[PDB]
Amino acid sequence: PSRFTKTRKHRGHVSAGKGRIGKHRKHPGGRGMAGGQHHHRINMDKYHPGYFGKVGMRYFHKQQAHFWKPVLNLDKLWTLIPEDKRDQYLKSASKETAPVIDTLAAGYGKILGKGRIPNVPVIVKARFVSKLAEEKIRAAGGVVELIA
Amino acid sequence: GIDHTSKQHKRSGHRTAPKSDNVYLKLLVKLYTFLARRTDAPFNKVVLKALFLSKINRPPVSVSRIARALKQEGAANKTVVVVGTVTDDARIFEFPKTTVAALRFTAGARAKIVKAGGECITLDQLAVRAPKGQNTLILRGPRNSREAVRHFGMGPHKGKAPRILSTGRKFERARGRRRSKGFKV
Amino acid sequence: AKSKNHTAHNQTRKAHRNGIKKPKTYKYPSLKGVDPKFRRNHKHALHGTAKALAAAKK
Amino acid sequence: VLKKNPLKNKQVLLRLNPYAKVFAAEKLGSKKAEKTGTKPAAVFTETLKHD
Amino acid sequence: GKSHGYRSRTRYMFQRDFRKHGAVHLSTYLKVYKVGDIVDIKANGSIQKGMPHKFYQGKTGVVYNVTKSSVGVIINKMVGNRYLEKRLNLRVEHIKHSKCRQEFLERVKANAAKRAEAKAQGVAVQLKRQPAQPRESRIVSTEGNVPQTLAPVPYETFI
Amino acid sequence: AEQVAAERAARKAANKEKRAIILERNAAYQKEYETAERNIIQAKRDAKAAGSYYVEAQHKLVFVVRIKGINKIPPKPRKVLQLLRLTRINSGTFVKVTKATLELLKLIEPYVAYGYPSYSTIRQLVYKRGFGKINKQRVPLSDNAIIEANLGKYGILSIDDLIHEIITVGPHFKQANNFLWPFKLSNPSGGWGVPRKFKHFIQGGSFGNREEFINKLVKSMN
Amino acid sequence: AISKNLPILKNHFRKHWQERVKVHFDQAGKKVSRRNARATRAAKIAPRP
RNA sequence: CCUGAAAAUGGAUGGCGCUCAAGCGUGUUACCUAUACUCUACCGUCAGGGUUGAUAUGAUGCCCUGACGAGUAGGCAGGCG
RNA sequence: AUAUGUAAGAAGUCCUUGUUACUUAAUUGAACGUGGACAUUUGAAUGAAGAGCUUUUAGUGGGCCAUUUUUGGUAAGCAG
RNA sequence: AUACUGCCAGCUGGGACUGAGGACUGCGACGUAAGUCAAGGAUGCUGGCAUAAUGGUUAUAUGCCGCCCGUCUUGAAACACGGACCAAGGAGUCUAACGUCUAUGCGAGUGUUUGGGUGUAAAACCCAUACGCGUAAUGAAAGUGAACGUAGGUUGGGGCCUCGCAAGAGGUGCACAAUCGACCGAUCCUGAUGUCUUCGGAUGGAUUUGAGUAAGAGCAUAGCUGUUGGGACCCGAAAGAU
Repeated sequence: PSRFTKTRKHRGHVSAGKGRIGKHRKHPGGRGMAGGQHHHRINMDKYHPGYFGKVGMRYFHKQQAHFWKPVLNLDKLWTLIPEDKRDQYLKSASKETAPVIDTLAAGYGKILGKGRIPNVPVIVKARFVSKLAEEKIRAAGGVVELIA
Repeated sequence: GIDHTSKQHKRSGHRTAPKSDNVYLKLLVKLYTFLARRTDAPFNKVVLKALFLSKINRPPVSVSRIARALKQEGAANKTVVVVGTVTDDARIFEFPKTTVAALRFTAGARAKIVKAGGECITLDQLAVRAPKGQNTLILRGPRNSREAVRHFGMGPHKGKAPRILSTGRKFERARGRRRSKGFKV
Repeated sequence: AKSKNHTAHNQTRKAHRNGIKKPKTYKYPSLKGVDPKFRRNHKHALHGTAKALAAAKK
Repeated sequence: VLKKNPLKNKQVLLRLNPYAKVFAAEKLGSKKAEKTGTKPAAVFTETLKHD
Repeated sequence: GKSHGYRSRTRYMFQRDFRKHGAVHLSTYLKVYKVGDIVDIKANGSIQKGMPHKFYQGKTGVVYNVTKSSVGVIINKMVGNRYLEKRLNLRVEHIKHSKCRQEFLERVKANAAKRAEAKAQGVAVQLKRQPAQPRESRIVSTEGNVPQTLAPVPYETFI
Repeated sequence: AEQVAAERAARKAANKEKRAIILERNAAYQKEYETAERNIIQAKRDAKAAGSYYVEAQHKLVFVVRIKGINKIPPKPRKVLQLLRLTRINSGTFVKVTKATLELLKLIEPYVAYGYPSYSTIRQLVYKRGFGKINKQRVPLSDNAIIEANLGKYGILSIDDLIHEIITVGPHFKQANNFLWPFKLSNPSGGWGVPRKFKHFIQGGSFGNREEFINKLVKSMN
Repeated sequence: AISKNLPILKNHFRKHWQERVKVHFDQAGKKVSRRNARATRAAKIAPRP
């Protein structure tokens, strides 16, 4: 769609929309992030505070596989059950027949308690769990057991 | 010569005749232009405007939001009207027997409503069923919850989510964000 | 090559183009900058009055 | 479609003013007044002519 | 070169008064200020703590905070093409109650009384204020008031 | 149901009743104007007979026309002219004389010619150059129906009712005057009577307060 | 230069990147060649998996 | 009004010319003419509306309208090749 | 003198009250309220060819000239 | 009596410009009757020609106007610069990564096209365990990690519900804005039962703080505009290297 551009509409107008006084020059302010402390400092301080300097401590050879730990909340905890058996599990809200959720094969590393699961007991297999999530599972009547 | 108090030839500033080329959306707009002209129900005018609205001004309405709206006292049996898309929400476990009229239903939300026992309705069926918007409840999704809007109005001492591609340490966490490096914002 | 130093010419016209309308006033102004001992009190008193109103008309 | 001026077009005049007919009939544009000679004070004329 | 200090060009502004120098009388301290009170700002040059800026000298604001020895004032300051809200912590020596609000409250009470009398009788109390109207007809007599004729005076040097 | 002539005859009956009301009201207005003029005359004569001076009531209404163009106007007179609705040259408006109105006119005196209009000139202005502001639109009066439709809450049911409300400045003078669109006058047909307009009327110019000569000027421009 | 509220982008294009541009026009032809090679090796080892 | 009052190509109350002026001060009045004002036609823009009718009309289709229109740098939109 | 801050109401005006860890010698105050009395004039004028803005981006960032107030300079079609 | 002012919904003329609209509709006027009319826009009568007569184009003449364009500039006809002429060519492009907006598809998900199958041999068309982004934040980091409540209270809120013959009352109030809170992380504190007696950190807080929670909104594709790196709108150095 070169035909919908303003280059097509600027045909016949001298400056091509770039001005007669301050023309289109090559690099009137510098190239890239030039002068971010000198004449682009106002833009840096307004729109990107914290840009200059270093804060934290380094980590040589940091592998993100170590820190892989996707978080699953309790409101999404029941979506790990297939939709077919989900209704049966919700209706037959009994211990000693509780569904097993293995969040590790689901793809999650930690469980957080964002709240309001039903009162159906459930066996939750999680690598890590938060205090509130464990308390809410206990209140629902299920259990969270630690896996690896 | 006239000393003009206002700008001349100033357009409306509001959308009419939506940007969409959807023939069926144009048909709905035709039906509701007729209704809003010849009915004097404010519901028809509101629905016509919402039909003109654009995508970011028509955020999805979750079935959980619909359930919360039906939890209003005296609003259990009202027809829930969404000018937009109704999306599923798995954070809820039960859904009432309502009738929801909307432009679009996701498969999950459609199945959720039908299984709950109510009905999913298209806005023209709603127009046939309640030409003056009788016993309706219009819901609108969260508009200022977009990721784009959280960078709007960014400045010093505003707390408005810088426009950044990489997030973490040594990415805008330094001079200008803490008193240990100069000043704080 | 000396140049013009300063002028406020055209500045009021520029301001009044879409300018000097009054700031938007609100019921319930922010309590930021108000005495924090008073603010502690107000937290406790508002809690108490909400509880009393809920008890009176649940 | 076309604005017709009153103060002419007696038709539009009478359309806008039913009283125009009676005004013309009784000739209220030239209406005489009863004459009664209240004589002014001499002090007023003395002040008027005073140097 | 150029100087723009905090008390720049305030030589006469904070000058105390003629024969009103020294210790301030105690009514200014005995006056109490509540949140929402409308207050005029006039800095006391004698007291240098909590002194307002020369911009806020002569400005009228609304109290938003009350502290041990001072008060918080909300002032709308014109910055460019808008007003910004400014919060000042001024001492009661520089603060003073504004009388325009007091006059308006008295008028509010007067309208309440007039409306009560209207509910009593119904005599078209006409609450709203009106501007100075053009004078009605009047008759001026000349008893002991015969017009005295004046004339332009001839020029004289007088020096 | 046919309603082909029954509704028409009923509408004609209602129109006849409305015309009767208008006729009676206009006769009352004519009597009121004549009584006021005659009573002012007789008060003057009575005071002269009694050895006093009858001071005429200060005029309660002015008509103002913008005389200057729309170029090189200072901001305060510009704003005042905008508020008086004189946004064009030869544009006129009725103003109700109060202290606020008087101090308004004093600011824009070098740009306007104003004065005290008469019943005659006001009636001619309304009949000829009479347009109402209906839904932000300038529609010629040309009929009592639209004046009634837009000013019937205030009892103004005819063009002469509006004229009377403007002349004998009434409780709803503000509403009636604002309903009246600003009068777009022509240039005076016999000229301005002065070589240069933009001196005061006292100085041999045009602008300012021609107390009663505004009638001659405006009848020339209208 | 630097301008209005925008993310800080790091476009590593300051070398002679235009010499080292590999646009994969041969995707379809190479898929065909891979299938042909698989078929030819199957014919070569005809009984083998 | 005159003296005071001298600068260089020839020379400018704009020129011709004007002397109870066609000069100066003043005072009515008539008259002349801007793309201004008033009123009409038409163009476009903006806006506020009407319009579901058995065929002969792809409903910003048809229609009622009121106001408005200078423009560099610049923006946007409808189009022409 | 000119210019300039604020106010001219419904987020408002008046009552055994209700809350509090603040405050008071003290249910005295302070703040925020529930319950009550205010209509055809809801508390000056004029206007309001709609009001509140949200995002985003162009060009511009040499200016110059009036009547006025004014600085330097003898002054300048000077400089400010 | 005349002046001179003012008014007449007072009378009598002489000229000019315009005639928009086009199937009944309205408001009025005429002895108050069927009808007429100057009343929501010109009709009636008559003549000449039917042609270059009107008109278009074109050249000239006449009256009045009219400086040479482009450019930089406060200011250009300029005694500022480029331009003798004509033809053809000739200058905001494409890409990587993005911001706002808009359209579309699906939507707590989304993206088939690295590959594989197939094919009417670069097209179709079909196929995910993965991966990217999103669905969790916060802290430098160890780490911890989002309901005291109808996902809260207050003000305002479109729409809907209940309404008497035209007021306006009540109820419910999504979006969104203002405010007071609650929850998660960080900081500073007080630290319970217990105890690898130095650990774990319950409980209660604090004019502190976060790009958070508080019934998800995103992902992908395309388009204008804007950004950065690239020859980077086109032409242009004095130089520097091998």
